[PDB]
Amino acid sequence: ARGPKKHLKRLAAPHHWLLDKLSGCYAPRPSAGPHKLRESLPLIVFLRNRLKYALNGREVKAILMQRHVKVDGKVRTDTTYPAGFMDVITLDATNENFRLVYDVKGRFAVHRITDEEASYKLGKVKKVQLGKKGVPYVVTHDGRTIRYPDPNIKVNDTVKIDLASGKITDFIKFDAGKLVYVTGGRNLGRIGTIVHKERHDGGFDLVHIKDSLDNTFVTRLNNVFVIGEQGKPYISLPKGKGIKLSIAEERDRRRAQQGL
Amino acid sequence: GKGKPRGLNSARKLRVHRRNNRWAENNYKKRLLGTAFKSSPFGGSSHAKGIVLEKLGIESKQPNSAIRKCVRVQLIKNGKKVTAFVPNDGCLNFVDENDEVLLAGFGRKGKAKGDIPGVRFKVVKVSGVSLLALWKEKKEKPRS
Amino acid sequence: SVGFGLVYNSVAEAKKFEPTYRLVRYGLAEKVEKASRQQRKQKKNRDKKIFGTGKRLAKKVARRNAD
Amino acid sequence: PRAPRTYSKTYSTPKRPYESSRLDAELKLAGEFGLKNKKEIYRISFQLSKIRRAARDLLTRDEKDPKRLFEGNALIRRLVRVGVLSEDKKKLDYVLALKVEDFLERRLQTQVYKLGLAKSVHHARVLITQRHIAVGKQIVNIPSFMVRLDSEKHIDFAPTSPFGGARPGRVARRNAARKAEASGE
Amino acid sequence: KKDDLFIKAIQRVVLMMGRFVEPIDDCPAGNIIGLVGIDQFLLKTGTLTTSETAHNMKVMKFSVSPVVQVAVEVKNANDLPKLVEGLKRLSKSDPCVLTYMSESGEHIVAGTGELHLEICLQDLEHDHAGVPLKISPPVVAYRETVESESSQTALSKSPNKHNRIYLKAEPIDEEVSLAIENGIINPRDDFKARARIMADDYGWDVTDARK
Amino acid sequence: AKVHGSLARAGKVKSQTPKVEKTEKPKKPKGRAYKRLLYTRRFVNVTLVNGKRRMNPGPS
RNA sequence: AGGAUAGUGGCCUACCAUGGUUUCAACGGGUAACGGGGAAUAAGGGUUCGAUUCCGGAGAGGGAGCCUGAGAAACGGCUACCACAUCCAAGGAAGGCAGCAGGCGCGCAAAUUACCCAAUCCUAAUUCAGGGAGGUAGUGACAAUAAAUAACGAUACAGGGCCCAUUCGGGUCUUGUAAUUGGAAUGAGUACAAUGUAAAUACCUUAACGAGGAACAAUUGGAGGGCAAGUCUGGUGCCAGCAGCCGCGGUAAUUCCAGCUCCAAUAGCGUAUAUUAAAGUUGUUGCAGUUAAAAAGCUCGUAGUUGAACUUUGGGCCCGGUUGGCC
Ligand SMILES: CO[C@H]1[C@@H](O)[C@H](O)[C@H](OC[C@@]23C[C@@H]4[C@H](C)CC[C@H]4[C@@]4(C=O)C[C@@H]2C[C@@H](C(C)C)[C@@]34C(=O)O)O[C@@H]1C
Repeated sequence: ARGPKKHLKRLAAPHHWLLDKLSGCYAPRPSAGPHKLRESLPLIVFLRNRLKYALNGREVKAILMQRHVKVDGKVRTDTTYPAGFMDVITLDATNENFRLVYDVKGRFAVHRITDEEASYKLGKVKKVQLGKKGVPYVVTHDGRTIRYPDPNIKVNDTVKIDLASGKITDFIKFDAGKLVYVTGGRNLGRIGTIVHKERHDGGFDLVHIKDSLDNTFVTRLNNVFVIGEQGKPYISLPKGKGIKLSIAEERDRRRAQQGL
Repeated sequence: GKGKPRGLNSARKLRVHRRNNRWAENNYKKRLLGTAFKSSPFGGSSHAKGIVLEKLGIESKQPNSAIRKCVRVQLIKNGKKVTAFVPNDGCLNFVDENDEVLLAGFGRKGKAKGDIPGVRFKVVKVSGVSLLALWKEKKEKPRS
Repeated sequence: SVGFGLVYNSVAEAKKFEPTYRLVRYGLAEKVEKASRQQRKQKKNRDKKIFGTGKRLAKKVARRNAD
Repeated sequence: PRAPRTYSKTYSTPKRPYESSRLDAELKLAGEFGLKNKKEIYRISFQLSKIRRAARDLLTRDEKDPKRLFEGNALIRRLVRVGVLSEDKKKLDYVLALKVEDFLERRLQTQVYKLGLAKSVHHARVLITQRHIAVGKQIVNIPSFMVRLDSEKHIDFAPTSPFGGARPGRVARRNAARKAEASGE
Repeated sequence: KKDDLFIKAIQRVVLMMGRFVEPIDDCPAGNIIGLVGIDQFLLKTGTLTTSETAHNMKVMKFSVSPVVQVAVEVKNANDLPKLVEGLKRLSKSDPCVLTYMSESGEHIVAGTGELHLEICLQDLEHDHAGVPLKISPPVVAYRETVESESSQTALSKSPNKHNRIYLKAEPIDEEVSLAIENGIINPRDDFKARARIMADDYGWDVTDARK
Repeated sequence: AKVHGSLARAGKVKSQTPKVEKTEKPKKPKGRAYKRLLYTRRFVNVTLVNGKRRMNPGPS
């Protein structure tokens, strides 16, 4: 309709944000950026809903403009900056380091982290090519153009970024038996280990995964994301560690907490 | 048997056969031909205003014997010269010619009810005031 | 009665990061001289017509009102 | 515009509106619990239809149904917290045996008279609504509130009430005080 | 009583400055003002109050009575609604054009003179009902009467040629005719109560009053 | 049939009916209280029990 | 093959050939058609509706053209024609509420020319400005939730209590009671006050006031059947009227008009239109065709629908997921 939309009114936002129907008519539209707005969590919803650090939009806005929040080492005063998957947050006060990762329930876990390993990030090779003058380059899923990758790299591999300089520290090839994080479908947010792989040529490859408690499943290939090897993920995992337990034990997990 | 194709791929015949036999309805034929919208005093409405032009003493049908005190109301929205029944005792003294009255259906989607020949409407209001209220003398019909 | 609470460290900063309606609520600030939303809309509309200061036409119309 | 606010009616109506066998039967209940109308005894029966519909299409399922005990025990927990089903007999057959007097008894104004202070349900709920009943420390003012079996230790006169103390009421004020002018010349 | 007492609110207050208009929130007493949104129930004249004690202000004597009569009708049958609603619309404007029906059923509008009728009718061709109307002179209703006491007793044959009824027609006194219309003698008043009160009031026998 | 029915007869019975006045009677407990008295009049003071409770038993 | 486009392409142009779709419904017509998510109904199967809270499309009176721009064939941009209409000094000029309020109309049918950016978001050079987007309030019996209209004292005793139910002159410690009699209890409302709130009006709270007929007074429909409730009193006399259908009304009307009483749902209840169920009266589930409507006069027959049987069965062994009274 005559151009790109600027208003993303409520009931059209991604459901995993968990916006309140009565709290308003519209929803914060994630501006352009590293992450597509479907899988992105804007700063306003993060800092007002996932943390309650701010009363409302003006207080979130007041925080960003004093440059007190920075994401990935950059201040990003935008209230609706498209923060998405595996996005690190730094706070000068509170000595607080956040990171945006899915929990088992397909929504962004409020997973805190520590300064030492907060300093780095992880991305997944969306494509590998070579630009002008034949300089090879890969693109991480957050649109981090990484020039001069190691030739061992391939597509759909996962690379770790210093985040102080746009440099690859270490990379992981798409090898079987390597822990993968799912970011799409009913398996969204499920951390698990590759069982094997099936090509199914023509598009939309199929991948087989077995959860830590031996909960098998299968998903696409464009929704997977390697995190490392079984027992050594290259980041800390949220409470529940992507186990997708049944629907019964949360009765146990919830009653035991308060109701004993 | 049963005279209908039970074959697994006979869906096309079943739907075509059912779609032709649905025309034998009365309601479905009316809805699909839009006879309310096309040929009906009310353009698919429930109520319609109009002007009382004269009064009709409508002799009832057998076995009854009575004068039904209907009014020849022409509908403002399409000009149709229809006859409207006037319920309740009196209520033909309450209304006169060149009033404005609100008509309603007569309870039977056409097909005049009771012993009233050819009158498929009943007057509800008059001069913008309910004829029911007038009968109970709660309000007074303005001279306007 | 159940509500919400917020305590600021300093009065000087209290006027800074506080919503302005609580400022006049607690008497810290005065409700500024402002007309109703409709009237302050009208004045910008009539100000939208004149292309700049509009004083030149103001002195212009006086001389054409002379004779 | 506005995101729609969900709303759904909580009562059904009999298909046959005028049945001698039915009308008088629920009239006994409305005359056993003083229902202001029979929209109450529908709203319970419609809820009872909605509750027992799930059992109706889940007794079809086996006893190893995750969904069966997923909500069966929890609903009984509501029923035993409220009391409409006692702490024993924790099988959903009993729920299909439950009659609305359960809910009708577990109405407040039903329980309040059972613990007196009212001498009648005629007084029980006017005391409820004349600001003279406290379920806990709070004045719950609706007869069909479905007590969760916990304010039986908290139910009493409203502490703000004259009957709960600290007030004399309007009439006792208007006559005891007016005696002073009325004491003579 | 509870008659003609509309309880509404002034939709908007406008102060008349020539043809111009402008809303006003508050207009104090003793001022010329214009009000909107209340005429649709108002009958072209009335009194506004905010307490119940008040009776109504006196009706205006109209200075000139609505003397002239003209019977208006419609060129086409389908065009009856357009003016009959707007013909009341006219009576709302001028404080003397009375709008009523005749006895044969034609609308009558009463102007205050030969000049007034034409002005209050140009609108009914352009303003209140654009579809043209036809100007007709009023038809005045007549009554037939007899005072000769028909000699030949009237008599007729029922269409079956079997039954027979004899009749005679005599005049009725105007006072008797008047008191019928004025409501002295009514169908509502019972045969026994009606017969006696008039048996002496106007010279008749006992029997005819009972009959 | 005959079509010239007479308009001059309308409202006859309503017009000539013997006028009566609504009796002044005690105001009735209404609502839940009305249901109590209705429950009561159906199960406490059942005046006519002859065979079946006549809810409107004629005076005889 | 070229041109055009951001690119593909009969998208256009030239040349070439006769192709394309169709009884599996093309094409043409109708639509009281914007599509979908959905809504109502709903045993299941379904039916009807879906302008309308979200997504998508189209439009900005009707066509048409175009500038700027990343993004428009834009219309709170422009140009022209057509319709309408506005101001006028008559020469000209200026328009597009299917934005929010409101107004002349149409109709059975639908609210304020209110307040505010406080909140949700959006735009901007952008903390601040703006936003009839939105929100607040007003009107609102659309619809939905909960529940005021009222209790305590005994009124001839017209009830198993009792001295074994006796004399019902004894508290017959409980139920009914003649507009008779007194004591608590308040809300509905009014209102200081906080407050909610951008600001208030309300809720929730509360001073103080506020009930005897508690005149602070519940209605809407019915009482022949369907269908709950009269053969009760008065009037009417095939009239008036009632009656969704049957029917009532002719001087004793359980049906009309009333009054009393009684029903029903109850702050809601009727009526009208449309539709769903009922309707197994549209039928796949699931109708009927001798006579009730319906088997073509009969045969052939293409598309359709349907279409006989037969093709590695069985038997052993092994691994490894179970209930019970040998945990
Ligand atoms: C208040 O309005 C009143 C008075 O002005 C007055 O009674 C006026 O009298 C006019 C006539 C009145 C006659 C009686 C009402 C019955 C017959 C009527 C008339 C018809 O012939 C006689 C006079 C003159 C007529 C003419 C007008 C056709 C009347 C009429 O109103 O039609 O009528 C209007 C309606």
